Amino acid sequence: SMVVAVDGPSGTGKSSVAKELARQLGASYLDTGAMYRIVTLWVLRAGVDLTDPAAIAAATDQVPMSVSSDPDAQTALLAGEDVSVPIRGNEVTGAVSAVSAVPAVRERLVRQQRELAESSGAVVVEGRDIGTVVLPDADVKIYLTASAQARAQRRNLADVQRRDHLDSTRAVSPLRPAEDALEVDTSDMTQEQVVAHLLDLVRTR
Amino acid sequence: SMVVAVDGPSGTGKSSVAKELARQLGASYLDTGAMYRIVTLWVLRAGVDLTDPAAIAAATDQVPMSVSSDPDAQTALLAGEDVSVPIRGNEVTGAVSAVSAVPAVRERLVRQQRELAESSGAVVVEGRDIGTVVLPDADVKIYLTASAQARAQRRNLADVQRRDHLPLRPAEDALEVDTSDMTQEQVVAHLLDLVRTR
Repeated sequence: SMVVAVDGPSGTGKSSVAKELARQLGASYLDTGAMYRIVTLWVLRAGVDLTDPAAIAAATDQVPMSVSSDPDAQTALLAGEDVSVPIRGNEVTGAVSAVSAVPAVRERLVRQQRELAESSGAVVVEGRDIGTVVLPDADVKIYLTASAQARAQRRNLADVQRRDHLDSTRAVSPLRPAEDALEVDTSDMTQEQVVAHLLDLVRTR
Repeated sequence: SMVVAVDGPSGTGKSSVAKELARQLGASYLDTGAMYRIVTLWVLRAGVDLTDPAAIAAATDQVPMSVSSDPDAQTALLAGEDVSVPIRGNEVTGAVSAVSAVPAVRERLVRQQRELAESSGAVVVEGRDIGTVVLPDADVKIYLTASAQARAQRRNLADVQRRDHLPLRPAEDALEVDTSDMTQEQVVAHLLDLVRTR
């Protein structure tokens, strides 16, 4: 049925907006960022050497991950343990792009996200490369964005502009919107206004 | 005074041995591996992206690290917090080589390890490249080694064979000791004899 991709950089209130959109659409929601983070957690706890992509691959064949498609019940389960809290931690934020860079890690997660998408009917799928790579035949592709200065504001600065330069420059999955994505600049919007706007965009199309 | 370097792979019980060697010599002790692990903790808690070496470099300009040279009182301090327990954790074991591979990071730490070795007098310095890179003019250089099988046996095997395959080899003037069939206290006695005779 109807697939909404929501992509863009972090610190735009992206997740909260995507979930609320889902609810308002009567639809399911999938936090794909959280899946990478669950795998990252499992890798950190296994004490795997992060400079060795082969050890990372080998240690992630059977990641006991379980996530929810309900915007009202988002638990991150790892081996039946609620890891919602640790996966948002600074250590996992540190290690997450190293773990996600591994071709074998992405390949399993891209597959899971796609099965979970079909599995869900009406669904809003949030991430970074949902419109481009994961669900390129999404019906509506939303790209949420804001100035470096507005995201710096919502965070508390110079680290967000470095992560901007790097995410543009990266060799593996650089951040860019899909050719047919609808770019919404949320610098001067509130969250409920961003929701209202995306519902209009979705309802129009 | 007298510098003793103790290098070697992991899983040989090297640390317990160098500490005791230090005690029996009346000497100071420096765990250099811990110093790398303290920096890694800091980087992890700061959430620096481990694939950005320049970010790692800038996040480590002023690491508030303090370690002891007393083999009987090893506490790892990070900004006055005792982190002896976390720096041993798996998260840190996972990230330690990515942080340590950043030249700015090694550069500061090698310098500190040399000043700490300088001001400590008679000292045993544990590491993986002490004899080759950190203290090449060390008086006695020891390199502790053991069969893939012995190291495997201590821990529990597959991840020791890979980590051996994938500076860290003994210095020219390093004395190699294969501990495969020796107990800890025999290793210590052995090293005392090497140190005493030299």
